[PDB]
Amino acid sequence: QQRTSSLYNKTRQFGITAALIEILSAMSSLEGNAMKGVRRNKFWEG
Amino acid sequence: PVADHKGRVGHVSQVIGAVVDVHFADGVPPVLTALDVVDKLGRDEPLTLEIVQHLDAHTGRCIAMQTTDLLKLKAKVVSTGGNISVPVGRETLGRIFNVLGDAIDQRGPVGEKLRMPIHAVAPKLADQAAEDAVLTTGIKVIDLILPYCKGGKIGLFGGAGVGKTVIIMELINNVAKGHGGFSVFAGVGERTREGTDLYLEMMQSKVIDLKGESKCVLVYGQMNEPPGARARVAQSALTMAEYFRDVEGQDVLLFIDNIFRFTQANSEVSALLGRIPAAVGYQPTLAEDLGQLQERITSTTKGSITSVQAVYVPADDITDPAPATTFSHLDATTVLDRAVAESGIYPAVNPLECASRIMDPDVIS
Amino acid sequence: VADHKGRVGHVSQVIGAVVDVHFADGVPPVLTALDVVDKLGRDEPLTLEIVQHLDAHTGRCIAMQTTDLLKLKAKVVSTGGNISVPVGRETLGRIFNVLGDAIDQRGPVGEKLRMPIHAVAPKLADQAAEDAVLTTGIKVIDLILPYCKGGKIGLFGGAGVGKTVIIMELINNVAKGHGGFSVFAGVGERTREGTDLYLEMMQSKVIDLKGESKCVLVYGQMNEPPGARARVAQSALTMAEYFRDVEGQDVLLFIDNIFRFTQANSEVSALLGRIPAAVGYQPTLAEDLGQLQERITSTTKGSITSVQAVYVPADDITDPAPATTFSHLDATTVLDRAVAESGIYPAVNPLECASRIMDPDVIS
Amino acid sequence: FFKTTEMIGYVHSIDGTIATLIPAPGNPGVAYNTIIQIQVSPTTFAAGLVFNLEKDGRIGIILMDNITEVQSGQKVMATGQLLHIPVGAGVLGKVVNPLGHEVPVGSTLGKVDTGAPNIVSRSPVNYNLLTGFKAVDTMIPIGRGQRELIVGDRQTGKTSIAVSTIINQVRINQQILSKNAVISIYVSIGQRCSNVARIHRLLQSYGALRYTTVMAATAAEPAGLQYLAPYAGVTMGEYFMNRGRHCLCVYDDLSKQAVAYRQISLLLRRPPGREAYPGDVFYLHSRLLERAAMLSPGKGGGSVTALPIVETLSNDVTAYIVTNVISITDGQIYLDTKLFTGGQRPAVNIGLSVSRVGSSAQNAAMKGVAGKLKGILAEYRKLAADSVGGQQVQTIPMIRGARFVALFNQKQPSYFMNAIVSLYACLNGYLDDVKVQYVKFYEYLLVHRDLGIMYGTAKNKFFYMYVQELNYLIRFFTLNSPILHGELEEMLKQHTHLFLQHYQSKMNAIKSEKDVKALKNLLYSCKRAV
Amino acid sequence: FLYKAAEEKGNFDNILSDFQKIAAAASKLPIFWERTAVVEKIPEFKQLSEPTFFTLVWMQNNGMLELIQEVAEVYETFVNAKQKKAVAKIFVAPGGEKNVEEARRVAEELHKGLKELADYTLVLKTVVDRTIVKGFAVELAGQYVNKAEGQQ
Amino acid sequence: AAKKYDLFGYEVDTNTAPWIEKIKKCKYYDEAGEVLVNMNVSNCPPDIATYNATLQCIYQSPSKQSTPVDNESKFCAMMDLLEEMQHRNRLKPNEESWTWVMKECVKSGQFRLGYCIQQVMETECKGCPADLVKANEANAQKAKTEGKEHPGHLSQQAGLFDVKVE
Ligand SMILES: Nc1ncnc2c1ncn2[C@@H]1O[C@H](COP(=O)(O)OP(=O)(O)OP(=O)(O)O)[C@@H](O)[C@H]1O
Ligand SMILES: Nc1ncnc2c1ncn2[C@@H]1O[C@H](COP(=O)(O)OP(=O)(O)O)[C@@H](O)[C@H]1O
Ligand SMILES: [Mg+2]
Ligand SMILES: [Mg+2]
Repeated sequence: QQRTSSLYNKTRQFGITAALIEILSAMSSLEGNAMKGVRRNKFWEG
Repeated sequence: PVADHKGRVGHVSQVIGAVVDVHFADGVPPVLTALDVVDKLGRDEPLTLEIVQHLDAHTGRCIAMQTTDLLKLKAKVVSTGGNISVPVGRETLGRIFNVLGDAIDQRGPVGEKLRMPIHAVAPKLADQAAEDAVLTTGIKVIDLILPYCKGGKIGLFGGAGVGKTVIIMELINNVAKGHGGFSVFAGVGERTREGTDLYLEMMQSKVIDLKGESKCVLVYGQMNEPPGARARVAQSALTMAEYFRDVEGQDVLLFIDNIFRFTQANSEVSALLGRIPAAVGYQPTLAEDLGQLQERITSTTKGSITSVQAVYVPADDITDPAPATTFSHLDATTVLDRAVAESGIYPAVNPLECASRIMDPDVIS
Repeated sequence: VADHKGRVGHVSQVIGAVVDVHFADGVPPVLTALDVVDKLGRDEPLTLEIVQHLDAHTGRCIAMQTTDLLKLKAKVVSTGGNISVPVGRETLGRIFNVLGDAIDQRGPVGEKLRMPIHAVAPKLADQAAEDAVLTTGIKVIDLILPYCKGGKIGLFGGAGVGKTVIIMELINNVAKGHGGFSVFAGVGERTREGTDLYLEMMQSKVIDLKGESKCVLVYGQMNEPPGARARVAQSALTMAEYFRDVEGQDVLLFIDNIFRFTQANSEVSALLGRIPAAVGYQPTLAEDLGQLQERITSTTKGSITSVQAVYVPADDITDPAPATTFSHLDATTVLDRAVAESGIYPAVNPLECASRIMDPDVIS
Repeated sequence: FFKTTEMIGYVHSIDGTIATLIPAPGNPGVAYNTIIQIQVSPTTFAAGLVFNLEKDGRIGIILMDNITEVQSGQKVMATGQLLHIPVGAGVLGKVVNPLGHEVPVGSTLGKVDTGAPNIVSRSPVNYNLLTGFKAVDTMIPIGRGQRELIVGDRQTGKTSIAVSTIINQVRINQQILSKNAVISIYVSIGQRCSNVARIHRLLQSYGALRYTTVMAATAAEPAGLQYLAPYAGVTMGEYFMNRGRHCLCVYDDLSKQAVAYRQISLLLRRPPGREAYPGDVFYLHSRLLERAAMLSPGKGGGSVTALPIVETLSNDVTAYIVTNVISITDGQIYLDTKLFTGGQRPAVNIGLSVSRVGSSAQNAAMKGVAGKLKGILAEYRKLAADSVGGQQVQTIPMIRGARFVALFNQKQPSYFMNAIVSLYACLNGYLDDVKVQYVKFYEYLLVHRDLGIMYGTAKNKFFYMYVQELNYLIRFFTLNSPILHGELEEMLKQHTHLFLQHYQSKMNAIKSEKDVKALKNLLYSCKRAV
Repeated sequence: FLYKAAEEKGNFDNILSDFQKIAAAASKLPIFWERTAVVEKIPEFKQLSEPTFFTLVWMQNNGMLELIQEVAEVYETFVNAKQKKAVAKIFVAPGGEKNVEEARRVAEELHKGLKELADYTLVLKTVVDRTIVKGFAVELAGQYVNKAEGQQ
Repeated sequence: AAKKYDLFGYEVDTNTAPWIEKIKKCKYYDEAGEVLVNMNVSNCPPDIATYNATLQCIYQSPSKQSTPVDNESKFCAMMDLLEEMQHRNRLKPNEESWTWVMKECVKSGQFRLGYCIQQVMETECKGCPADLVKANEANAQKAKTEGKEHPGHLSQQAGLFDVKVE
């Protein structure tokens, strides 16, 4: 019973972490595919 | 009346999978609007799109009821003047349709005197009917533990290899043949072979009488079809049933197999539309998206609808958000167990997990 | 720009409790406190705490109250420093919030001084030169799990075991013996329980309205936002540090709980957008807990013992928050309902109890 | 003198039930968490709530109605005020939306978002609140100003518990003054309009609509509406609470509210967390529930009782929302599917159910009875734990515990007088010779009817069951008092002797194919009657 | 940037003329020109003012060529504020702006009510609103008056 | 004469004469309950005299409201008020309240409740009024003579299978 409880705790922790990682990866994709901003540089400086 | 946006012209701007962006100089059409691609593109079939979002006053984002093959940028698209419409009436009896409502049985033109949009507002609270009448399915466990209610909602929750489709066919044979009201079947995201077998069985049973008068209609959007069709086919069939309920005043049967494919299809496109995944990978709007359809599926004062929906539980994990949400939008639930199926018991039904609303002495004996 | 007091800024972005502020003269330093001077028909004052700098003029801040009825370009005034809290014996027998404002409606504090919330922890040279023992006056605690001055005591146990009784007895014994006041900090705790605790303290006279009061109270309730729930503990610790240094005493800082503080910091990190670490706790968990615990130590001037109530989610001590809390804890105190049912008070399980100064090196 | 409305900008993007707004150049601007109207038509408007304010000037809006009528480029106006909803005695017996609109069926304004009372404005919880269920009233005390969770699984009677609790107060409200009457506010979220209609019909049949109101946010409604409903309900309760009256706010259920908030946040691109629920979920629930309190005597003496409902999937109580709500609330009532199927309806699991408030919320007589009942049940559980695989020994604690368990079964709420009388009889052992399967019939005969009058053996004067007004006398004076103790004991002795002499003897003597079936039907009818 | 450049010379109407030229050029240009357009190679824009051409080149380099309309609107707002002109938007049914006397008098009343605009001079700008079939609406400094009716 | 401090030590207003006058001037005792609520809001806690005035208003009032209310009972209302006074305010009822209760019981004709109140008065107060006791006895004897001593379905004889359990 003690071993099963330890495995259960480990599994819940891993599941939570994996779900968070997946969601964060999706958010990173979406945001980084739109991160932008005007650049104040010399475009004429060719 | 005529919508001001009918005939409005737009150009394709961005294409990603089943998601396409359309820019209209005059102005983006209304949400849920239906558009058709005019350019030939060498496609063997026409290309149809449905709008689901607006990115600006002139730009919109749409999904495709069909494949996006041979699609270029700047492609010309024209509004249809309204949402996707499907034929309604007794003229559709004993006929097979798709998401777009075009006959696919190769059995000749269909005489349509009225087309109704797929999207409709759900009945309000006051338009509900209080009917408590048991239904006899000819099955001991179902009639005993979780009796069904006429005009009510039934779910068959199960995994794979448990007998949801078999039970649906058995109920069809037991009831729909003798039921005075008509029937509507929704083959959503399932096996075309099973659909064909069901059609043959109906023809044998004379439910679909080509020479005479039929009693059932079929709408088939299967796994081969893209997610847009797999999502809107159920709503099209529901519109048919709503017409039969309101404009006629019948007690219509509505079988669906399987609803889970609707949510799966919406999740397939959530991220592309630009919506973050929520849980298990399902789209955040799952609750509202399923609730709208479930509420539209209900009995009203005019007519009555008895709905039976098959529900797929991934990995036999009932805790999945889609089944969890579906549980609350039903009157009766029949849960299937793989262990019971393995033990040779068929139908594999777990009465402990089964439930029913009409299991009160006031309604039943 | 050394003295930024009175600096004016305009609100530029609002999302939830996160507010962006633009200053023409340059953003103030980190942890600075700002106040919304504009009249927005708000029933309560609005104050913000700076946590990040987006650019030279733009700074990100977290609100200690709801951001309702807040418009863009609203005026904001700096307070000239970190959040300030009153100190002294005037606070005795009084209830405070994070902002150092009394909510007991029992007249002005009359404080003679105010101190910042965020203060660096005592240096190595300022640490106590010898390990000591705290005489609680209770046989079990002082025998089996003796406490160490400047240490941390992790208290495990819910209701029905007289946790409040033990706390009040500890405060009374400390005052009767070592002669040091007490500071209680309710972080993310039930308002009903806080009210009951205040009433019991007034009944016991540890907090006497008409007489001497041995305890100060600071309450950031669950209704309060995460920023306040986090900073209330730092305010109480600031008061305790003032007592330790200025008055050279042996103070007791009771915290209920520390898990709520950790949860509030995690919520703050999520709002700021930092990607959560394992389970979902903020990556800065250890640093945040250290910046509080290290401030609790025995100095050459005085001592600040701490008694922190711990809640273990899922009954898993393996969880990162309780694990990190234990890494800082010095001693443990367990309460079991079976002991109370049998009829032994205080209900303590000495077998499960433990301490680190249970060595002849310090004790006899 | 025209009807001027501040225009702020146009609609830029539409994503489901939310939207984004672009302000017109040089405009006054709008505040946070305020209400706006989208001019779909020159005479029609759609309601929206502000939720984000970007640096660029764009705004995030949550729609509430007429979503299908919304299109990009439409005009927008701002009310400039928070959300205020109608409140007063003119709302009772009605179904209303969170926005205050009345839903067709076949006094002042109150803010939805208001701060909770401070420390000094509260008082200890003493006044009892009766759900009509013996198990709840004895083992899990509920006091006004308390926040007691109802955690269960699908199809366990969670909503039925709250409905019966509301109904049980109708008789009390009819009898006692309106000052101490309880006003009920039932909130339905993400549920079926059909279920809402059934609940309304049940309340109308039982006459509870007079003191009850319903706040509906049924599915097919926007997530913003579902997310706003509970705060509107709490405001409606606070209206009475600040006016020295007692309210009971029922939520069904917070799970769908959390889902809606998650959906809104993810659509609006806010940082998520565990299970994708943002970090503000705990604060949301805390500020929703802390508004329930027992106000101090100087503040009016009013109270608000919270009975939120939560569903756990396969007994997964470790979920984020369930953990948060359990930690927030002042105790929980746990429903068990095992017991529900086994027949214990309600299926309360005492071990998993607790009331942090304690016995201070019980009445004096109920307090005294529970003081012994709790220990008796504990002993019975301890013995049953060892009795799994061995013959039982019929001791007094086991017998009394079994009889109490049988009594706890019930369908409708039980009046305080009958409940306390039956519990006292079982505690003092007048049922020790009664059969477990016949306890329900015994109680039915004792409560609904009488045997002393029927058999001409009446000797008491004032202690008779049919005098329902003795409930307040019992509340004032404990049963263990010389005033009523003798009469109660005499009546119980007479009833027990008559039952054992006449009815139980016949029951044991039944030997037939039809008499047994009739007895079974009678027993079940009594069980689900009392 | 455009406002500062125009202020350096004291002339602003040239910017609006350049914006009108740009609108005409965009109308003449093919679909989705801005996606791959080069302002230098575009012949029409070669006749624009130096500040306008510089801003167009900057937006081309950043890829933000779709903001010309909003930039022009903001520049016009700045010019109107500098010149002390308050523009009122008259939303009229699609087709027919003859019925503008009522809108003008309503705008005058609103201007009188708005004491902050006393220095500024009232101007009118007509815009077609497909939503309304009859009547008109008036907006001024955020103050919106509805006097129009839609389809039933 | 002497200040009274609340739970938190704040004083309260002991001047309740205007509220007593309002209660006496009320018509329906629900209005008196509203007056008590207003007193609680205004921090003027009711006293024994106020509760007795409320009981008198209940006794002398026509009904609970202008419109009839099902299953209304002056006795139940007064008992609830007494419970609130004794338990949630720590105030012992005086003989005046019990006399009012007995008068209400006699007026209603509830002889059993009259007997119970008589016993309570004998136990706590210094006996029950002879006039009220005699009136209660006369009402009981009248009911006995007329045949309304006890309900009818209770007297009705029912066997094991005859009880019509609904
Ligand atoms: N005390 C009871 N005794 C017997 N049956 C009961 C009792 N309480 C509820 N029921 C029955 O249990 C069934 C489910 O009730 P209810 O809808 O309240 O449960 P639930 O847990 O809220 O389920 P759901 O998820 O559908 O809301 C109904 O048929 C109801 O009549
Ligand atoms: N009534 C039945 N008797 C015996 N086996 C059955 C019965 N119904 C289903 N099955 C078993 O299950 C299979 C059909 O499962 P099905 O309902 O089609 O699955 P799914 O729900 O995944 O579509 C059959 O091939 C058979 O093995
Ligand atoms: Mg199948
Ligand atoms: Mg329910």
